Order: sequence, then C-alpha cells, then structure tokens
Amino acid sequence: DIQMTQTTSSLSASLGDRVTISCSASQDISSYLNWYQQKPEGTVKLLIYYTSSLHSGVPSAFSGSGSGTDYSLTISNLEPEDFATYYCQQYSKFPWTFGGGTKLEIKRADAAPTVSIFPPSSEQLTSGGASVVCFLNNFYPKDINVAWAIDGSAAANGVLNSWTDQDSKDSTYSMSSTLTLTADEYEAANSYTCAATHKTSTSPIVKSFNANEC
Amino acid sequence: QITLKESGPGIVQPSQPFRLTCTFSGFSLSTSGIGVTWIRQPSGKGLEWLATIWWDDDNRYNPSLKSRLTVSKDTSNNQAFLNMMTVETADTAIYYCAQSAITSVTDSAMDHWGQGTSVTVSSAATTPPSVYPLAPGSAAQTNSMVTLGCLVKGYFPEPVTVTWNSGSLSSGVHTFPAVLQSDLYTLSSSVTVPSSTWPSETVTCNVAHPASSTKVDKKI
Amino acid sequence: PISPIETVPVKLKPGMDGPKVKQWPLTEEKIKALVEICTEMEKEGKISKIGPENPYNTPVFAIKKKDSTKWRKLVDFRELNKRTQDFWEVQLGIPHPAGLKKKKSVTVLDVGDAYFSVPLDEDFRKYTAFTIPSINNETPGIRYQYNVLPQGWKGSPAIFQSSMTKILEPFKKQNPDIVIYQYMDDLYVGSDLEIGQHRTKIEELRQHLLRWGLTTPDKKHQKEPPFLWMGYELHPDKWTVQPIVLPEKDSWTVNDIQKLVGKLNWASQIYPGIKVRQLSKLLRGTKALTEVIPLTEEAELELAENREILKEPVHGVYYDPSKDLIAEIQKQGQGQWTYQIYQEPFKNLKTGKYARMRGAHTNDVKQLTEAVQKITTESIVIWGKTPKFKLPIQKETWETWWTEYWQATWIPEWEFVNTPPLVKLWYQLEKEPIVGAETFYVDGAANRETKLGKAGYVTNKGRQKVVPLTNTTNQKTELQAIYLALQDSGLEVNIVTDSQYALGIIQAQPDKSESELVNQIIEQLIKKEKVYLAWVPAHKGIGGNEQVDKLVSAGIRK
Amino acid sequence: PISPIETVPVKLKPGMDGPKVKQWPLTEEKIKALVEICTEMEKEGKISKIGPENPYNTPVFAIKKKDSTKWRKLVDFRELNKRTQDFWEVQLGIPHPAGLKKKKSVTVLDVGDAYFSVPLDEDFRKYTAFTIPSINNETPGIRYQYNVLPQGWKGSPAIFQSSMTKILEPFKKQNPDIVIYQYMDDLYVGSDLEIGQHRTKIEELRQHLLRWGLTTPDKKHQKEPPFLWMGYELHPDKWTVQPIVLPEKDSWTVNDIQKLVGKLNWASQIYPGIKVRQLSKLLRGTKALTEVIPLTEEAELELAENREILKEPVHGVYYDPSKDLIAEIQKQGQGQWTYQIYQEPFKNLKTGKYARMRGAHTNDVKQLTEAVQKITTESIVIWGKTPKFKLPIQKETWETWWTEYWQATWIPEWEFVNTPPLVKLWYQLE
DNA sequence: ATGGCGCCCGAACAGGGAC
DNA sequence: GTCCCTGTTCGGGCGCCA
Repeated sequence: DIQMTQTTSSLSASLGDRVTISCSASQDISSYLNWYQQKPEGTVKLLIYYTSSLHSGVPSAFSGSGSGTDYSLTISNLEPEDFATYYCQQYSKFPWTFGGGTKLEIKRADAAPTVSIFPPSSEQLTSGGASVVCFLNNFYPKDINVAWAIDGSAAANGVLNSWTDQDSKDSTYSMSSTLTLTADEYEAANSYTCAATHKTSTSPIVKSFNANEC
Repeated sequence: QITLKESGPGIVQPSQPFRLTCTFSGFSLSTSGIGVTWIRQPSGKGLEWLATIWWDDDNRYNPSLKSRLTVSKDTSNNQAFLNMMTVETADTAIYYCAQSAITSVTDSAMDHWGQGTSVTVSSAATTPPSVYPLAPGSAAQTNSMVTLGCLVKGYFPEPVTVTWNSGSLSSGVHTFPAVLQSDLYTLSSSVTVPSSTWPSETVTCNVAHPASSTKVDKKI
Repeated sequence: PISPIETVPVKLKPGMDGPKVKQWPLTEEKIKALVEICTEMEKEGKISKIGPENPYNTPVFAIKKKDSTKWRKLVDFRELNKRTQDFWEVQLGIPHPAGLKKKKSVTVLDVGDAYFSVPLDEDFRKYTAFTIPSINNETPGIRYQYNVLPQGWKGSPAIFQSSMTKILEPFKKQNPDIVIYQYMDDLYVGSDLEIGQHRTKIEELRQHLLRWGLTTPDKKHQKEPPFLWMGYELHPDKWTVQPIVLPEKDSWTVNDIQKLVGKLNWASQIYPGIKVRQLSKLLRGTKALTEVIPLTEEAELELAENREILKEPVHGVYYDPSKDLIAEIQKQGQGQWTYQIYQEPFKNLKTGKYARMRGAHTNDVKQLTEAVQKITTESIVIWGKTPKFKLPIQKETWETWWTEYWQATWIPEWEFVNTPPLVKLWYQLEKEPIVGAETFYVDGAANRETKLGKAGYVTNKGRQKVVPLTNTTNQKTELQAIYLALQDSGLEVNIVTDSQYALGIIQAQPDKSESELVNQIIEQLIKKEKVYLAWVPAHKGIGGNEQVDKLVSAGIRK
Repeated sequence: PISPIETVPVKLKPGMDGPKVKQWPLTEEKIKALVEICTEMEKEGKISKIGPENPYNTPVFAIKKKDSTKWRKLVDFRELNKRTQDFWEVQLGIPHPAGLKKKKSVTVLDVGDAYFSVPLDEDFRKYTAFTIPSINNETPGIRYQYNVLPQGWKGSPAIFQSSMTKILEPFKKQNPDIVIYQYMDDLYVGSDLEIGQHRTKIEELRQHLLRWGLTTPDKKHQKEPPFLWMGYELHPDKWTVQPIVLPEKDSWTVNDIQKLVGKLNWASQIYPGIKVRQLSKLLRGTKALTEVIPLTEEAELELAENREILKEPVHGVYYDPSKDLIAEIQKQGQGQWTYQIYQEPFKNLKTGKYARMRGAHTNDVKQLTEAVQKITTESIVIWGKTPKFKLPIQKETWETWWTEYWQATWIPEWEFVNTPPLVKLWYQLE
C-alpha cells in the first residue's frame, strides 16, 4: 500500500535520443521495484526486476537504476519500438501498486490543426436530432483546446469529444468534438462556431456556418 | 514457452456478478515459486492490482475489493479464476492474468501476461448504429483538399467497424474512439480527399456492427 | 495439623548410613524441659515414640530461654545432613518489589508451623530418631522419631517448598486473577478487586490452605497502606526498607568492616551510586579476623558521602507493563560504576553498581560493556526483559572501539548520554608506520635461574642502550624494554618488538591495570603523539633483530 | 499411550553422577512458550512432574523458529550426552554416506516428534530433568522429567534407529536416488534434482512420515517481501572451497617485507616448501622501518615461488574418525568472519568464511553464532560429527546472547579463547 | 535450622606459549 | 620436560529472607 508516483507523465523524444523515467515511492522499498512496458497494441511485457536486473530477452539499452524510495529506468538510444507506456511497480508491502506509467511518444515538428466543421444533415434533423461535429485533424502535440461557442460564446452543454493516439505515420494527433443540440435548439440558434486554439501563431482557428434548416 | 489466455463474459449488468478465467499453459500452480496474478486496467487509467493467487493456497486480495472479490484455481487443469460480485460502472475494464514467480531470494515480478479480456457493465442492450453522413454543406468545397465525415451514433456493443469506399480509401483516414452517450456509443470518423476526387467520384463510409448484424452504406 | 499431602521420598547418599551419635547427658532441668517438649509434640502428632531396634540417633540440646510461647529443644541433625542425599533446591533466587506490579487490593498471609506441617518420608523417618537423656532415676531413656519435617535438615527446605506449591497450584488454576508470590512460608497476594471481593478470595484461600494442613495465623497483614514482606515495606504506591540501621562506632574492627560493606551493598537497592570500595580496600589484605584497621581515615572522607546518602530517604516505585524499562550508568571511582533502572525520569525503580576488572588488563569501554551485560541478565530476571541503555559514551567511541577490537563484542539498544567522566579510549596505535620518526628495535631477555636480566634496544640511526634489572622474568623483560624505548622516544615513534606477549597486552588498548609496569607504558602512550607497533620473529633475525640479539647477549648476558 | 516396545537398557559411563547444571534466566517471551509447550507434554504423558528428591538437572530454553508449527523446546543435554554410555546402536546404525555432500541441494527436517512414540528406560528418567523458572521468581522452580525418549539426547537416535529405518525404507526404496542422513533431531535429504523438484520430493517424504509412525515435522512458513525461504535449501555443490590467502604489490617498504616474512615463517607449518631466509637476508640491517624500500630482484624469483609451492590444495588431508573436530573463528574485518576445521593443529581438513549478511541485522554475537551454526551444518553434512568451537568472545558475553539468535536443533560444544596476529594475519589456516 | 542470593578478597587450577 | 601468566571456580566473611 505504497503510494507510487511517476512524476513525468508523458515525455517526447526522438530516434537515437536518451530517456530516463522517474519513479518515486513512499518508503524505502529496498529496490523491490520492477518495470513493465505496455505497447500501444495492448500487450504488456516484462522488462526488468530488482530495479536493476535485466529480464532475459530484453536488450542492453534497457538499464536498471535506483535506490531508497527514488528509482529510475533509462534507455540508451531510443529505437522505434521503445515508444510506449512504462509502468513502474513495487513489491515490499503486499498491496502491489503500480504508479501510473510514463508515456514515451515520438517528438515531431508541431503543426496547426486542419479544422473542418460540418452542419447537421436533414437525414437526421427529421428525427429531432441535430448533431454538429467539428473535426480537428493532424496537429502536434496533443495540447489542443476547443470551444463550441454559439452566438454568445457559451460552451453549450452537450460537449462530447475524443482524440486519437499518435498516428505512427505522421506523429501527430487528431480530435473531434460533437455538439449535441436538439432540433428545438438547432432552429432557435443562428450560426454555430468552432474555435480551435493551438500553439500555431497565437491565432484562434475559427470555422463556422449559419443555416437553421430542419 | 509458457503462456496464459483469459476469458470472461464480455458484458455484465450492473449489480450482477461475473467470473473471469485464466487458462495457462507452461507452468503449474503447484511449484514453490509459481503463481497467478489478476491485474485490471480501467478505461484510460493505469494498472491496478486486484489479487494474487499463490501455490500454497495463500491467496491475497486488494484491501479495497476483497469484499466483492474472490479467487480460485482448479490446479488439475491449469486454470485460475477471478470472481467479482455486484459489479458497478467503474468495473468496466480490461482484466489480465499473469504468471508470477518468486524467481529467487530477491526477485519476484510478473514474468508473463497476456492481452486481457474486456468486461463491460451496462444496462443497455443490442442496438444498431444511427449512421448519418457529414457532407460539407453550407461551406462549399473550397481548397483542393476536402474532408468528408461519418457520424455513427447510438450503438451499444462497443465493437463497431468503419471504412471508406469499400476499402479503397486508407491514405488519410481518422476514426476516433466512441464515448458513452446515454449509455450508448457515439463514434465518428472522417477522411480527406484531394478536391477533384469527391466532387467527381463517390466516396462512402460503410459501417458494420456485428452485434446487431446491420451492415450499412452511406454515400456523399 | 498433619498435612494430607503425598510424601516426597528421600534416600541417603550412596555410600553412608544412618547417623549414630552419642547423646550427651543434659541438665536435670533441661531434661525435664525436653520431656515437656517431646511429649507435647507427641500428643500432637509431630513425632512418634519408636521401638528398641532403631540404632540411629542424633543429639539434642535444649534451652527454652526465649519469651513466653517460645522455647528451644531442637536437634543438631548435622551428622544426618552429612549423609542425606542432595536435592535441587528449586530456586532461581528471591523476589524483588521492583518486579511486583500495582494492584487495587493486597494482603500478606503466613502459615504457621510450616515445617511442622508437612510429613517426612515415613521410610526415611527412622533416621531422624533421637534420644532424650534421662534423669538418673530411670535407667533407660525415652526414644522418639520425627514424623514431620525437622528443622536444621537439608531436606526440609526444598520439600516444604514443592509441597507449598502443589497445594496452591489448584487454587491458582481456578482463578488466574489473584497474583500469589510464594516464598518459603510467606504468601504475598494481590488482585484488582474491591477490598470486599478481595477479602472473599483471601478467605476462600485460607480455607483451602488450612484444609490442606497449612494454618493461617491472624498475623495476616490487613493494613492496606503498609505491608511487611521479605523485609521490604510495601505501600499503596512505593516501597522501602527502613531497617537501614548502621553501627557508626563499632566500625573499627576488621570483621566490622565487612559488616558495613555488606549493609551498604544492600542499601544500593534504592540508595543511588555508592563506592563501597572505600571501606572494601580496608578489608582487603587484612587477615587477622579480630584487630582493627586505621585506614578508616580515608573513609572519613569517602564513607562520609555514603552516610549522607544512607541518610537521604529514598524509595522505588512499582513496575508497569505499558511503559518501558530504562537503565543508565554513571562513573565514580577507578572501577566503580553505577546504574539506575527506571521507567519514568525521576520515578526510580531499582539501583545498583558494578566494580570488577574482568582481567589484569581492562579498559573503560570494556568495563561499561561488562556492566551493561551485567544489568542485562539482572533485568531479564526481575522483569524478564532487556531494558534500554543510556550509556555515558559517544557513538564514535563505541564505534572505533569495537571495530578495531578483533573480538566479538556487542551491546543491546543503547543511546548516547553525556554527564559524568565520559568513558572513552585514551591512546590509539597508528594504522601504518609514520615516516619521519625514529624506529626503535626493542628487545629484552633474562635467565630463569639468574633471577635477573636486561632490557634495551637499538635505533635505525645506530643509537643503542641497555639496562639490567632484577626480580623479573623473560616475559617481564620484553614488556619492560617497551618502556625504555617509550621514555626515550620523540613526539612520534615506530617501536618494534619480538615478544608478541608484550604486543597483545598493548593492542588491547589498556586504560589501567594493577600492573605498575604496563600502567606506566599506558600513561606514556597517552602523552606520546603518534605511536606505531609491529611484530617480528626472534629466531630468524629480521632487520635490526639480529643486532639487538648480540647486543642484549654476547652469547649470554651479564 | 507409548509403544509396547521393550525398554532398551540405558546406563552411563562409570563414575559419572550425570548432569547437574543450573538453569539460566529466560525472557518472559521464552517462559510462556517453554511453559504451554511443556504442560501439554504432561497431559500427553511423555513427561511427568518430580520434586527436590531428584538432584539432577539440565537446562531448557525456547527458541522461536520461523515455521508454521510453534516454538521449539530445547533441553541442553551436552553434559548428559558425554556422561551417557557408548551406544553401538549409532556406531553402526548411523553410517555417514559420502555422496551426501555431493548434491545440488539438501534439506533439513526436524523430526524430533518421532522420539515420543517410544518409551525411555524406566530407571533412567532421573537424568533428563529440567526446570522452568518464572519472572521475578513469583514461585519456585517447576521441574519436569522425561518418560519417553528426550529430544536431542545422543541415546534417542541410537535406539529409535530400527524404527526410523523401516519407516524411511519405503521412500528410499521408491526413489533410491536420494541419500538420507540422520543427525540427532534432524533429517538431511539431498538430491541433484531441480529446486522445485527437490522441494516436492521432500514434501512427499514429509507426507510419508505422517502416515507412518505419526512422525510430524515442523512445517516451514513461506512469504513475499524478503524471500528467506528460497535459501532454506542447502546447496553444497558450490560450497565455499577456501583458497583466498595471498599477498602482492610492487614497491614494498621494510614494514611490508618484514610483515610478509613474519607471515611465511608461520605458514611453513602448513606448507613445507617455504624459503624464509631469502627475504630475511634482503632485510638484514637496522634500516628505517618506514621509508626504507629494499627493492630486490632476487627475492622476486622466490617470492612468487612460495606461491607455486602453496599453489593448490595441501597434501595432508586425512580425517581420522577416532579424533574430534575443532573449529576456529576469528573477527577478520567488518561483517566478514573466517573459520577453519581441524583434527590436528596446522593440518586443517577444510577452511572457509562467513561473509557479509544480506540484511540490516547488525550484531557481532549474532554474526558469530550464525557462523558457528552454519559451520556446524557443514561439519555435519561431511564428517557427520560436530566440531568443538574455540570462540572469539568472552564466556560472559556469549552466555547472554547466544540463545536469542540460535535456531538449530542440535547444540555444539564450545569454549572461549583469544587469537594472535598469526591467525588474524588473514591467513586463517590453523 | 537449614537453604537461597548477591558482594568482595585469596587460593588452586588448569592451559595456551617456549624455552 | 617445567615455568610463565592468566582467566576463571570455589572457600570464606558478610548483609538479607523464611
């Protein structure tokens, strides 16, 4: 029942880079710490034990380090496969605890989000459903804000949004928000506006449309 | 080498209980150092330790769940078990089993796992998707690159598949994970075609939801 | 009355037989007395008339000069004892108040006639047999034998003990809430109950006791606040021993020296640190167990303090489980230590001292160690648990001390306290030889019969020296030779010896010693800035060794 | 309800009044245990009460083993042992199998209970008596006497042999690959199997001991945090074979060369081919002990030579089962402890060292005791006898802590002594 | 009357070192 | 073959207890 804390949540590095992950405990675990590597595809593999000993079949680059209640895990030269989530574990007090792993993502030259806003179709409206969606594709890094602001800048209640992982092709991410308003509200309002704020150029990327047809 | 696969009920009505199984092949729950461990991974969360079964019959749970948790292991057929009673929302997650082994005087980690099972907790039942097309509309195709989209709203059994143009499209497509809207799933997806294309030749998003056996195609 | 307890068997040591000693004739009045007594005991059931075939007999001598209801007409079973098998006294020592815990109500019962209540092995009885000399009137005299446990017989003690226990055992097993300390024929009892409930138990007890034969005289201590038990004064919250009456004037004779010394030692129970050695040294050397010792002058100064202390009214509290035991040591005389064991700061439990030179060559750290352990065993008894130590010494000292010491030594959980003459090591041999100092090649030797020998040395710079001495021996010389080099050393020196004997005695890190020679060496090593030491084999002639050899002896010394 | 087997005659060596040792203080912790455990033994009948009439006595103390059973009762019978007769029943009934030491692992079973199923000589119980004490001496001493075979008495194994043999007979027959040794209260089981396979095999034999002669053995206790149980197993295939006593350098000072020659001179007792006069000549003058650096080239050719001489195992190994074994232990360094086992002086049969203990447990007495116990373990697996220990401590100290660390069932003989730079020279071989 | 215990000096004794 | 030291057990007085 030891509070395990992995300070650094998700870091960014590149091929060839060197990375060190910090895992902190709540009391001298006498090196009773392990390192689990969970690949984006789901599978979790064992890397090392004793916060030092290398697990049979894991490449040298993976070195063990740590003492007292502060330990570390380091990869010599990062290769395309090592980009996953590293979970830190302890085993002194039986309540085995994992301290939220550390994400190791691909560092890419950031780029603005390609924003597109789609207006609710009559194919749906005719059932009272007025679903609006504003796709925010390809942008780096995850750090992105959205604002669903109808006349009055109110973030209308009905904000459902999700974003994808890092597409191992362009190293960016994409997100999409779907504002959920009833046909009633759809007609009532006038123009709907999507506001995407990103490290672009301090410019609020805004795309909107006006057409209260049902 | 040794390996262990798990199996569960897939879906369990809240307040009701369930039983997950870990069928392993390679070791035995009858060897001084061996063991079998159940780790749960909640939606978006990290790794949580549930309990651990040990050869000597010494079973240990997490102080927070033991109340509605019980483990077992039919040693004769290399199968350990995990029983969970009165399941609530939170519990909906992917559970894994892992062969733990006291390697030696100073070493004891989980050596081998196996992609866990997904147990879902929802009062909902089999529901087909409501697939609406996302035509650019109001703002006509401007740039020589247009994004097209498909809204797959209101399906229940999380596994649903979507592709563009019967598989012709793959270059630049994004499909985003669903979100529990009204106990159901609202999943979207969108593509980007180089101007000329869509305006001329037809693009289509085809959705398939095994559970409701409803295959559907939406053009435009 | 006669106890209905099963009789413990007893035999005579494989080799001897019954005691046959001539019964000397008593005083006409004494005989009459002996009659009154024998007859009384007989009419009761303590002894029994015997037959004319028992050829065993112990002597008796009477003297009923005591107060009313008290007399004397016992047997001197000395010879009997000298034949009766041995036992196993069944005793790990007397109790201590400090061990006793606090209860709500307490009592102190006593059984009368204890020894005259438990019966003796009827099979062995025939041995106690005695004769009561007759008044010239009747030719033959009366014959009697003990049917009970006679006093002055090695057996009696252990027997009545086991017996006493067995009787109580049941009672105890049927109500494990009343604490009973059984000592000889004294029964101390306590139990957390209202005096009323207590009385009940105390009575239910008396009834069981008496039923088994053990009476319960009204001498039973009723007064709650004070109980006279094992000599100690038990109060509702403290204990003492007021009978600490000394003999100031009489303290002149040797035998009297021993008196006070003893008295003091005892007083130590609650009376803080006392260096009895003051008077002890007076007793030492003395042999004529009669005459007086003038040394009393030093006591006039030393004992003076002890007296004051013995005057200062002190007392100890009771023991309690919820808290912990803690013992701290003090340093007074050159080998006179004192520890106080308490639980709460001022609330002292029990106090005592330590004063022994394990060997001819010990040192401060050794002594402390000795005491700490000493205290350990004692506590393991009075409470059955190792107390925490407040030893007057800094961590670093203890550290260096034990590390270097190539010998297994340890101390339990102790913390650092500072107050009295801080215990620490004086000198310290140097690890590696210091370059830039003289390197004296020391040596010594003598002849077993000569009764005299020599001690001397040479230096790497050619310097030499040699001195003769008498009343020493081969080993003695080598140790001495060390001194020569020392005295004639600089601020730093790399002394070399061949007598490993001398080497060891030093490595130990001596602080003091009854040996004046070593004492000197020590005192010097102290002042000397840097002192190194190595060992070399004598018959090989390594380095300057071959030189000093010829030097101390040209084939022989003279 | 002891077996109907007949009472084997037991008598002691002539002119020996048997044990009459006094009891040492015990912690409340030990008392309680030593009590509850012995009282039940009263009811079971394997013990009865006796009073002062028995002038004999031996000591008992409780030791807390880390196993599922309970406390262990230990009755120090070393005396009664030497006092007891010579029992041929062991002279033949307990032959030491060489291959025992040669195995990948060996386990230790406490099979003391087995001795309760048999009665003891009616005319001998007076020599087993012990006395349980009390805190502060609340009451006098409670003295118990043995009726059945006492655990840890040289006679016990001797007698029970026939029974122990028939019992193990099946197991050994089943898997003859296993070599089993009996020592006082322990059963030594070795095998060159896999650790897991061995454990299971052990458990089997442990099961068998149940069905037959209700032989109940202590049940170990396993756990997670620091896995001690993984080492409970005794692997002597890689048993520390001493051979780490050397010296080497470049520019040596007088002090250095002088000390070196001092060493060798003594070592000449363990190794014949030794030339000491060589270096002695190199330094045949009253030179400065310190700065002096008599760099010689001649000495080198011989200094490395003495090494070639004492290169490997010494020709002298000769164990004579007629002689005792001696063990010497010295405080060579911090944490580190060194030891040697010999029958004759300077002709050691084996050497070794108890190193650094992997655990924050820091205690001189403890390190030593643990060492002696592990040294004995070795002496048993090999020769089969327990060596007399010349302890590097004072009678007083040892006697107030050896108990609070001991854990074995058997107890060795030991005396107190001191060592010179000769042995503490880091050149252990005594 | 014997029996326990600690204390604080002598005497006696046996055993590594060694001529 | 005998001394050296030297580290312990008794005797032995004592005080204290029943």
